Amino acid sequence: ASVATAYLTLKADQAQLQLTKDTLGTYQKSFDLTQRSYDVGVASALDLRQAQT
Amino acid sequence: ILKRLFKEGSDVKAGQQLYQIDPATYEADYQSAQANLASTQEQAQRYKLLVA
Repeated sequence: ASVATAYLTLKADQAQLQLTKDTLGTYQKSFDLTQRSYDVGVASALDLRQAQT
Repeated sequence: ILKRLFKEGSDVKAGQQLYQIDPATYEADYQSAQANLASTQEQAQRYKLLVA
């Protein structure tokens, strides 16, 4: 029972790791667009600091 | 009329100005239009450079 629960938590936690890597990708793309709109001048620096947080 | 500009009885080219009616209440509409043009060029330029 303990080896089975360890393997199931290992598979589920590396799936969780993959989904957090994908959310990191989407947040990085959103900060890339906010830094792009900050250079041009549409977005103020408050939206840039919110995307950076 | 602020000023008469043509020499009377002289030959006139097509497009030459003749008078100067008071431009007071009309320069204040040109500034009101030019200000909104200077603000709405920025929307078009920012978004044209940013849609890419």
